[PDB]
Amino acid sequence: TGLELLYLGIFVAFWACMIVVGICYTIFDLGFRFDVAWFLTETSPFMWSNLGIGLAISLSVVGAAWGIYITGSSIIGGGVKAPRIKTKNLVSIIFCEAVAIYGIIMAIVISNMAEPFSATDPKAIGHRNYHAGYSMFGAGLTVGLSNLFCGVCVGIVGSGAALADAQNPSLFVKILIVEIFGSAIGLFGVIVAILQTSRVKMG
Amino acid sequence: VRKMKAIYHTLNLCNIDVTQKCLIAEVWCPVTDLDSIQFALRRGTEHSGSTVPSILNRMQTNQTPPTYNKTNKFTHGFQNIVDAYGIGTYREINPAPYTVITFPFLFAVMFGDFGHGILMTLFAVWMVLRESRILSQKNENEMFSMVFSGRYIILLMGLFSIYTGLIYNDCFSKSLNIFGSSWSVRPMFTIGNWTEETLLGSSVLQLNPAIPGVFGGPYPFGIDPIWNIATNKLTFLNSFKMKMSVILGIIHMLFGVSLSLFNHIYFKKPLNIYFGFIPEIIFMSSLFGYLVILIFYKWTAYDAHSSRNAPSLLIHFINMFLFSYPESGNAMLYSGQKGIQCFLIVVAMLCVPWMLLFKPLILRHQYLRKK
Amino acid sequence: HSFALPVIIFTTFWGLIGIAGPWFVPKGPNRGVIITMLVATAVCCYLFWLIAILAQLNPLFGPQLKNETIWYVRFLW
Amino acid sequence: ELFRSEEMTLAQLFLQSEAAYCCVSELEELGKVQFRDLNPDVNVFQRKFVNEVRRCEEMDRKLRFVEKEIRKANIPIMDTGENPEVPFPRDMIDLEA
Amino acid sequence: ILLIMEGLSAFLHALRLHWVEFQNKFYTGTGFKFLPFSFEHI
Amino acid sequence: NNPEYSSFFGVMGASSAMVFSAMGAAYGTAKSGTGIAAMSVMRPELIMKSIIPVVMAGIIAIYGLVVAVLIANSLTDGITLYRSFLQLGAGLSVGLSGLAAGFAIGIVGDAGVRGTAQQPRLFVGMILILIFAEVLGLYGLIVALILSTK
Amino acid sequence: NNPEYSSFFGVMGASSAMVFSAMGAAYGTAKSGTGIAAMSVMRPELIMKSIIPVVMAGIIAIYGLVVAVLIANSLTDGITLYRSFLQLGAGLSVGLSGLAAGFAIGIVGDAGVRGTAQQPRLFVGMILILIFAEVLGLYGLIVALILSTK
Amino acid sequence: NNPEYSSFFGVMGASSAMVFSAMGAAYGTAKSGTGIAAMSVMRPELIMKSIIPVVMAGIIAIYGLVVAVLIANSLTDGITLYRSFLQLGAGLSVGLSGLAAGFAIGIVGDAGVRGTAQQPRLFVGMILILIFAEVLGLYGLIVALILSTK
Amino acid sequence: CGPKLAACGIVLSAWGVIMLIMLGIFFNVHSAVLIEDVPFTEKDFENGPQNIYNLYEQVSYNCFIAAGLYLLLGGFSFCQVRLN
Repeated sequence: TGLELLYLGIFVAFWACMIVVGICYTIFDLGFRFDVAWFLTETSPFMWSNLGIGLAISLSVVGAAWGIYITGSSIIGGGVKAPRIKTKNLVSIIFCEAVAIYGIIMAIVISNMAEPFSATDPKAIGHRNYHAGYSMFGAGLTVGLSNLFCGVCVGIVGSGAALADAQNPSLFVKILIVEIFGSAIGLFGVIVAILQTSRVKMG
Repeated sequence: VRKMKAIYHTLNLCNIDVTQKCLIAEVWCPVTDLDSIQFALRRGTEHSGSTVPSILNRMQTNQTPPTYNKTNKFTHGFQNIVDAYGIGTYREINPAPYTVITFPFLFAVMFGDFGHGILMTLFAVWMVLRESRILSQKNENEMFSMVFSGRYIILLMGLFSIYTGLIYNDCFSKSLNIFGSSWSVRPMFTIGNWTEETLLGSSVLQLNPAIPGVFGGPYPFGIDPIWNIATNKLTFLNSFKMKMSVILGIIHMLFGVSLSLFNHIYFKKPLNIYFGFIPEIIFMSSLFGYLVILIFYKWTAYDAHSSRNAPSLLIHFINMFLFSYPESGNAMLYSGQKGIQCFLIVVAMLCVPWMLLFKPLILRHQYLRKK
Repeated sequence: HSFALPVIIFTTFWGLIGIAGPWFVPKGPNRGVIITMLVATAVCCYLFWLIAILAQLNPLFGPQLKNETIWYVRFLW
Repeated sequence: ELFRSEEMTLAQLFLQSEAAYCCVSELEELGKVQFRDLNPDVNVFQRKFVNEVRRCEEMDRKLRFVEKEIRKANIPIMDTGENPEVPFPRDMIDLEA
Repeated sequence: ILLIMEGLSAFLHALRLHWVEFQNKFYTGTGFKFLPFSFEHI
Repeated sequence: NNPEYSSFFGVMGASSAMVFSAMGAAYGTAKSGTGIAAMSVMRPELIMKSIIPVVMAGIIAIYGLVVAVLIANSLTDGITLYRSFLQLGAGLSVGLSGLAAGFAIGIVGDAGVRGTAQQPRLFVGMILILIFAEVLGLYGLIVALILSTK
Repeated sequence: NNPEYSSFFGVMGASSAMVFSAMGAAYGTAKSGTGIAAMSVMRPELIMKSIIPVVMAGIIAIYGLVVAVLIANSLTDGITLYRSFLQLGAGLSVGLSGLAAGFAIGIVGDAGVRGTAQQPRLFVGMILILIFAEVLGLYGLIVALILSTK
Repeated sequence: NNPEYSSFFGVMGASSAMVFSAMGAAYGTAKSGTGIAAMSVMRPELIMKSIIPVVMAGIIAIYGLVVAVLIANSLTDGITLYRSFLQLGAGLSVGLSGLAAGFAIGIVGDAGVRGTAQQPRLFVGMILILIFAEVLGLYGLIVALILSTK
Repeated sequence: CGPKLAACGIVLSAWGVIMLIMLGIFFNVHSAVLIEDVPFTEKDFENGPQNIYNLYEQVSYNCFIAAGLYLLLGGFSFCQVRLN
């Protein structure tokens, strides 16, 4: 409980302070400041991009990692009374790593796109470079979070399948279909991230 | 079996003292039916080998008896809903005859769509018309049995809901174009004057100013049918329905303390008739009489030309209780109104100590004298 | 004149019900309830209508209409 | 008159013991009466009419049993007319039989 | 919505106004119900 | 003349007048219904009397509707900002007072129904107790009217 | 004339009208469906009646859709900022009021299904309580329609 | 001339006076309602004494209303920023002091009622304890008038 | 079907025919209260009132036809309430 409440306090306080500021700069007519335009323009497109690339990997890796130990823990625990589980049910781990694969694929593809502008004025940087930095962030975020959720789901359902096998071997083959429906979400994340990436150029 | 079970159950309420030959029992009855029970006792002896007629004496040192009221098809529900909040004290004023209209009236003010008034009327009518059938049908539809036991009261409130829906001039978002109007035809917005504003009104929304000569004047029906279609109608309707509810509530409260005085007179108690009604009615009347007068006064004293910079009713009420009229922002309604506001609240506040303390002090003096 | 006549009509209608009721009503326990029904009906129904008509007198603002309605109310009434 | 709560009285009855069964039946048919309880000690075996009530309870159970057996046979109960009580004598024993 | 639920709503709202806001001026609502002990309850 | 954002506080008033009132009425309903459902198991008859808290939850959403409509009908692009803050104050004052009312109606509308199931005599008490919850929404409405019409 | 940013609020209104209504209708469905499943094992015959809360949660999703569609069809490339705020308010005011009705239908639907299973007489009374939940969504729709069309 | 935002803090005053007082009155009523309802079953005669904490929670909402009215009746578009902060102060002062009084009244008006049925002599003690609760709302009112009138 | 549905069909038949024929009348008399209800278009602020009158006649027929369908629901329901 307590360690969550400390974080929750920071979270609520953060939004409460934004509401105070949002009212303040509105009512004092200072609302010409904090125009989202300068934030989304004076930020470097390379920042957005590299966060995107790193998200694409790391969130996929988190989804896959949860994926792995969630099923693995069950493989081991059922495996004590049913050693047969380990060889076949390991395909869930393979699909969790496939969510990581989807990460590294999309990340490497994104990583080819960025190049230096030799510019610092927003007009000399120009629309293509901003649009690329944002699109790359979007793609990397899309695949990353989609894979994050995909891998956790695959780990959960694959754990279930492993504990089904522990009671009857035939259940594994039948139940395994749900790991596809899990894995597909990560592929959909890839597909969208490709399309978000598909028009980009930098420099 | 039912009759025997009930008889022997009731017989277990009797008593036998150490010297006693008979049984002994006591009953409450209506004073009208003290004869009826004596005839039943005489018959009860005659329906047996016994000769002694089992007669009674009236008891004198009585506790407060169980409370009763007679009922019929039109009054059964009204008494049950009174009893549902609680059974009255003996000889107390009965709310139920006032409730027979008052509850239906407030319901109809609430439920005042003309078409819904008809549909509820129809439902209650189909229950009354089918009464001889329905009394023999399934008891298991308890929902239908409950509303059937309300059928006559539901009908009465249905009728009043028609009447309110008529004054509100609305069935299902529809109004009676059978009527004339205080609104005026488009040519009247174009008398050389206002025609320029009607050319703007030939591209965008416009408000009728209700100016004389253009306006169709005072109106003899309920609400003007045009307020069904007008975009500002809800503002007009709200100004009305608030002010209505206030006056109606005030009147029912003043009737409640009048019923209190009548109850105090029925018990014939000099303290209750004095220290109850007098301070309560004066407190309420001094606030509410002025408020209702102001509500009706504005509709007489103000009109279209005065509308721009017209005062607020609620402010002239608030600044009575608070005195706090800031010599500004609202026009005063009549000469000496500031003095009237001060006087009325002072007169009401001067009533409170009599209820708060002087009645208690007389009760304390009575307990000290009863020694 | 023309506003006061409707008031007199509705005032007289509810008042005359309260007046005539006791003459029309019979003896016995139903009497006082039936008469009280007429009396309270006249009071409440008169007052509710009286407020509505008095509130309809001297309108401080007139109806607001849309452009489309303003054109059509020229011919359809 | 219904503008106020109605007038009532308490009375004390020289209830003859052999009249009492019929007296109660006539007073229950009249219905316009409420008995005061003069027996605060009343309980299943402490009451004055233990056997008569316990007989009525068993007779109700036997009635419920036979009624259910006729209902189980899908036969309608006849359901017509109104009937008086049994008189004061123990003719309820023929109903038990 | 209207004929059923807002009807029952209005019914109960006005009933409540009766039970306290009106009745509390004058009606004590404390006592014992007179019960007609009768064969009517069969 | 008047600020562009001026209507924002007005419409957030109108929304708030509803939203918080609906949250109040929702909680009030939800709690009461849960109690009613639970009690009805041994009480097939009390149901129709037991719904009373639920209706008292409903009127809170209506008090919100009154103010929300009043504000909405008095919005315009040209609104004087001062009118918009009046309307915001109104919409919060009914909205959150209705929320508070809904909390009290909920807890009362659970416990009172349970107590009435255990002891029918509680009913009158529960009525009175529930009035002192629902009146919060009314006080919210009173000030919200004063503000919106000032 | 108008700010190019300004359609953002009306769009957040169109989104909100759906999203918060969906969160509501989802929660109401989810709670009720759990209840139906946990009831059915004992009383399968009740399913065809005890489904009603889910249908009412569906109504909330519709109230969202109505306003969301209405806002979206009312948007324009240079929208008046005042109209954009009206749409935001419509969007929240249905959207969150639908959330509140979704909470209410959820809690009442789950508890009221268990109650019905344990006492079938409850079902007729439960419907009243469920309408008193679902109407909060409708009051939110009333205001949202008013704001969008004002 | 005075800053046009200045009326914002004034309406935040009137709202806070009402809202927080309603939150206090709600929690005072809710806890008291649970208490009275849970208690009633063992000693039903105690309800008409045991309502009194609820009345006190009602009085807290009245103290909020008195301030919220007085603020609202005093506002104007031209309002000097000084007076607007006074009104915010008054609003928070009564409102949160009422919330405080409502927390006390709730906890006391629960536990004291549940004690009172076990031991009736507690009742006078519970009243005396509650005086020292309800007075917090009065101190909030006292400060709130002293602020908002000067 | 069942008798409950037939009883509802009787009520909606009567109420429907009443309101729908009254609408058919209010549309055929071209009543001004119906301006917000008629599905008018920009082309009805041209040529003259004959354009709106053609629409008022068509909508008057809609309500007359719907009333005819509610007479059929009536006749059906008066059979079903006896048959079920």
